[PDB]
Amino acid sequence: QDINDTVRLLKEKCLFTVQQVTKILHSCPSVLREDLGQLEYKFQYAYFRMGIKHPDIVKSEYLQYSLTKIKQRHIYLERLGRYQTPDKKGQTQIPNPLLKDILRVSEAEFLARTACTSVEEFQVFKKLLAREEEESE
Amino acid sequence: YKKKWAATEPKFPAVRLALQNFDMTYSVQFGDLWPSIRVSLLSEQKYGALVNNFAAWDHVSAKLEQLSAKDFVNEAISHWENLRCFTFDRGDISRFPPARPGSLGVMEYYLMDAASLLPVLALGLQPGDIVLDLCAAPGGKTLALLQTGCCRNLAANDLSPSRIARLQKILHSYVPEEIRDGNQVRVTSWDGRKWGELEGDTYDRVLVDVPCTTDRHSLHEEENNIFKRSRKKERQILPVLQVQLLAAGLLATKPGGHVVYSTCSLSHLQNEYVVQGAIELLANQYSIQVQVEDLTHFRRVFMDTFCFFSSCQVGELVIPNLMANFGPMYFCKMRRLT
Amino acid sequence: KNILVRMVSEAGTGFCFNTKRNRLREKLTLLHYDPVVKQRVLFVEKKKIRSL
Amino acid sequence: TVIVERWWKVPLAGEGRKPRLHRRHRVYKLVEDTKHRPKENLELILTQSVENVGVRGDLVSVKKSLGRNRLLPQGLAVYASPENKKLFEEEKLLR
Amino acid sequence: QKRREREQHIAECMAKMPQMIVNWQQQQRENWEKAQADKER
Amino acid sequence: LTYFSARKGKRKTVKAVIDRFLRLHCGLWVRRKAGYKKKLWKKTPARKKRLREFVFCNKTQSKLLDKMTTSFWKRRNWYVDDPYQKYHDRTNLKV
RNA sequence: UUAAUUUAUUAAUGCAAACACCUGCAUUAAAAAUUUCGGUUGGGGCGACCUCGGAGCAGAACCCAACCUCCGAGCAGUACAUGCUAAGACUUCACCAGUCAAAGCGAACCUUUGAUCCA
RNA sequence: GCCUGUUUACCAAAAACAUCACCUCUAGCAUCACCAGUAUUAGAGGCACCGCCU
RNA sequence: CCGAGCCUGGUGAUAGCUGGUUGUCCAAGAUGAAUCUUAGUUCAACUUUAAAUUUGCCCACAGAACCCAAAUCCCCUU
Ligand SMILES: [Mg+2]
Ligand SMILES: [Mg+2]
Ligand SMILES: [Mg+2]
Ligand SMILES: [Mg+2]
Ligand SMILES: [Mg+2]
Ligand SMILES: [Mg+2]
Ligand SMILES: [Mg+2]
Ligand SMILES: [Mg+2]
Ligand SMILES: [Mg+2]
Ligand SMILES: [Mg+2]
Repeated sequence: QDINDTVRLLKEKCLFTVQQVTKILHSCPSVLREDLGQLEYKFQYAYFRMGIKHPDIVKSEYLQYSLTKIKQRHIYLERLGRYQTPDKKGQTQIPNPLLKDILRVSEAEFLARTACTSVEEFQVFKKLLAREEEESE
Repeated sequence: YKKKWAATEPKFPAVRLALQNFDMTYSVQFGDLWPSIRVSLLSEQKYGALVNNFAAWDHVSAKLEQLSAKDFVNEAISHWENLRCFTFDRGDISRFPPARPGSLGVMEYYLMDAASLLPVLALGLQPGDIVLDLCAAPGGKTLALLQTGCCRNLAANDLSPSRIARLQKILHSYVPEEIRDGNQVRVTSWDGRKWGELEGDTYDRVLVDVPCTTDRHSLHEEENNIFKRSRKKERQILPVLQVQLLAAGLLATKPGGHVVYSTCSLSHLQNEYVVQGAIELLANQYSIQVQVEDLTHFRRVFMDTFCFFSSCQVGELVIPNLMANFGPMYFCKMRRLT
Repeated sequence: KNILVRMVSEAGTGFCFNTKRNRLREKLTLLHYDPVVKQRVLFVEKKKIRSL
Repeated sequence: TVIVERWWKVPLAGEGRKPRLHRRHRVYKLVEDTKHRPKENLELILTQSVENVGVRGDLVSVKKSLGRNRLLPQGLAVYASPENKKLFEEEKLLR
Repeated sequence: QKRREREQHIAECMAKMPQMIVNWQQQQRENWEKAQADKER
Repeated sequence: LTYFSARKGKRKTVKAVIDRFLRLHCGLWVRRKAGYKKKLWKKTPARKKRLREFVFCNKTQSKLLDKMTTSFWKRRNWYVDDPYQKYHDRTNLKV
């Protein structure tokens, strides 16, 4: 049942093709461990708030990364103005950084090339965001 | 009325409209500092704690220091040459416990933006100096001025009866009956633009905190957001009101007296053009000369607690930073030479 | 803001009356006239009724 | 069994008259479904030796499923009626 | 029974009441004295 | 209201009136003041006293209530210890 | 349709129930079903307003509109008799509601918002 | 607009619809359609013959 | 006579909307509040009838604010 409902979430409520679902379960089976609801939130974060499409999600294994890390980096970029949610037309004033540049890279290169900020600033932002999530709950 | 239209505007919320305005202006203004300022504005705000000099000041300072906050004000007057505001170290995000009524019956401390205290410390309140607050009635700087000495007289004016009532509330909460009833505190609700005529060359130290775009609160709160599309006309006329209020303050201050123009916005338009236009208008329409006093020493003194934008030629700009989310705050010191 | 609180007689009577006190203020103890006892007695705040 | 209850009370009909029902009296709330009740046991009198229950003539509380599927259909047990109890009582006292 | 339980509880509380009133007033006055001592410093 | 019921052909009573108003036999209607139990903490003592009172109705209000109730509610009731027994009749009324 | 209300019905699951099939109960969907489209103002827009109060129009009892000209408020401070009762009155043009109050009793010696039902 | 075709019987025959071609998605299977079929199959959607460069 | 057929029935659907509402004669009879409300309604005011008993209108003098005109209100007489 757990496997079936994970796959059904990936297909029905996430609109991943069958081949995409096999690719996800092949690259990162940790999705199966990850509980429903949290997985749906992660995918919708990629889709709506981040503006990523299924091909890119699967290509970058976005589902592999943790939601806390994903938020910590994306919200930092967004508030910094280096990342913009694509509009209704799917366009942005400035091209967004690539997901490989956002999540795959380490904190050093992430803050040096994509954000161009300081590690201390990033730590402060991470703590602030943790407090924000705590308050939101 | 024409019901159907070919195209309608996107219908942005006021917060997003303010963000777009800031992105299109402050980005140019600040270059590479704009992303940092933007993230600081969008993140939480760092609140300083101003102890109430009319309460158990030593006990409250001890409690805050136990909470590990330090009085940045204390170790600043030494180099600059009663006010005590405790703030956490750069990078620390620790909050201050909510203020509670003290043993004397007054609130122990006021949680206020530490940036909205530099204008007070730069006005240079000398003992026995008559003080005016032309429009500053959010509390804040006003209460800071009040908690400066027991041998000084201060008047606070603001057109808005609601804001005057707010000042009264904080006064009853913090200022004791002795000082509040005494003439030391004189509150009024009149128009500052005509304050030059109402009183001229009367006050020695003036604080003109003109109504501003209050960028941080504009991004935070949707209610009464100055950047709502309908209220564009008021937004556009804000510079005129700011110039008029600063001119009224410069007229009311005594010859040789001092004024501090204050703003809670990053806009160069509302920061430096306001002061320059006020100087020009008040030197032509009134033939009164005003000199802008340097605060570079003040900048260096408070560099540790605040980050300042240096490119601003006139005045001082506390820009918010993630390490110290205290800004924004623009303040300019002006001495009336005639 | 202020909160409406139920001051309950310390005289053992079931008598209670509602007062208004600041939320940040300490819990209230107040002399008040108890009709049943017919004498001024202490009343202690028991519980917060509402926030106003 | 599904047990239901009218949401709307039916006005009394009388002694010999029959209650008159209306559209609102066809609305029900499920007060209980008996199938979800905790299982009870069946009292049976054994006739043949059966493992882990008894030998013969001893009243036994067996799960209704077992009693109705194995014991009774196969004749290994009989209902604990008063008649069966009496007959097995004479059987016991005749030994 | 309920009436007499109420009556006896009221009697006990009334017996204690003047002492409690005096103690509360004394506590308020001593708090005010402490405030003045703090003002003196 | 219902001037002719579908089952009896009679005039019906608006029970919302019966739940709110007292009829004194002479023809007067008594009522409570609206809001007499609402947010008393913000009402001055005089306002609370005014609100805690039992109040008579207009002539037109009384006529409306008379129309909305049937003759059963407009009869003499000899209750045991009615607090309104004295108020059920008028005295020294000139026109 | 990201309007409101539902999931009866199907499809999934889960829990019981009978030892694949089926019944009941939940959850999520799909499919649908029912129902609504406040008011005043604004021709070249991208809305504003809706309750209460102060000033002028409306000069002198009361009363008087507007897309009319201006301003203000959604409470606080205080105390905790800021209690209870009660003649007689006012009243926002109705009602609802809202005001004032002698005498008396009891302690002492105050200055705006909203009904009913329902909980 | 690839084409021949279709359409608003009764105001529109068209550039609209369909169309071979191509792409995408779904399906591993039998006794009432699909189908007495089985991935070179079937269902659905998009696009538009075709051909050349990016 | 298809943005959802036709017939029968529910059905005398509902309509704050339009139209119509038939003998004679006399008499009295005219310009606020709330409301999913301004094409309506309820209360008031006005209006009609009947009844009770006793003042009603007009109305001079006296009287009705400081701040900063025409008149009005009130009522002995008449
Ligand atoms: Mg009236
Ligand atoms: Mg063609
Ligand atoms: Mg045709
Ligand atoms: Mg044809
Ligand atoms: Mg033709
Ligand atoms: Mg036909
Ligand atoms: Mg009809
Ligand atoms: Mg006539
Ligand atoms: Mg309504
Ligand atoms: Mg209508």
